[PDB]
Amino acid sequence: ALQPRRVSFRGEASETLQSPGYDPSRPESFFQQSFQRLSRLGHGSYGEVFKVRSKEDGRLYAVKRSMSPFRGPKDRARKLAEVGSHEKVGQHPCCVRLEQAWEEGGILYLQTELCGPSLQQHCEAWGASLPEAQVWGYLRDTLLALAHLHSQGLVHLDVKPANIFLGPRGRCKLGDFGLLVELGEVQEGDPRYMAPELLQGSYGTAADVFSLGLTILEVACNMELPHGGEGWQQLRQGYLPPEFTAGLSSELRSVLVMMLEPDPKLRATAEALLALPVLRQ
Ligand SMILES: COc1ccnc2c(-c3ccc(F)c4n[nH]cc34)c(N)c(=O)[nH]c12
Repeated sequence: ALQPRRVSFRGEASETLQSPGYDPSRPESFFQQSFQRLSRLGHGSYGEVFKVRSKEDGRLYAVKRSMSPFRGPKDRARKLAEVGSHEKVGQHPCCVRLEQAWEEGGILYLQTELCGPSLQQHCEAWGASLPEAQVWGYLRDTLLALAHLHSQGLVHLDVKPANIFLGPRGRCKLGDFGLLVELGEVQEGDPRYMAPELLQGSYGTAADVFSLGLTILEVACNMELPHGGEGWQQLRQGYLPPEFTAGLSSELRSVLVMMLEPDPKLRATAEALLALPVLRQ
């Protein structure tokens, strides 16, 4: 019968192909044999994400698998690129850790640490504007991740609440590196969080800082970001939406204006922001 194949990457927790509980004679997949499923964390075009307990160590992980088998070599390399992107990011407390990746029957599996609810789910639960206290914590933690990615010439290109996951004691970790590219390949991002210079084909680390600014503006004001049209242009002229920017502290607005600077040459970097007095330790 079919058998899994480890998708090799520097920094994996186990260079062994399988766990002792896996019997290659059974018709069940390595996923079904080496993991007790628990619940579905999310689904979509990207596949499905399950909360699992390993039938090997009983530890809690999150496993993502692709929906359909590989369409071809380009489709396979596109899906496998997310594993390589995790390998380039490496280990950082503010980045979702990749444990191991493999493929079986054309399906790609990625086993990561189990994180908390996404920043999107957390806002849906509270159903209102997140208090500014929590907003600074998530902003600092995400800037820490971006500063780590950008220091290696990596640009995430998909910073949004659905890709930020809550950690213990109010922390969070940047995630979903399926669109990350290394400067020196690029896929369609979300237009709601798209930096304005990406339409001009200017890809750089500054694009992530803009996406995080809209991410903060979305969670702190409980507003829906437009996909296009006039509302999309207004969030990219340098100023803030006066309607929703009310109730925000002047300290937060000034940081937002810096991140939302239209010209990427003049836009602050992740390290520049983390050195501001409002983002102390
Ligand atoms: C609603 O919650 C989630 C939705 C989607 N995905 C996850 C998820 C995860 C799984 C597999 C990966 F390769 C990941 N990369 N970045 C994050 C990844 C987790 N770890 C996690 O806790 N919740 C997730």
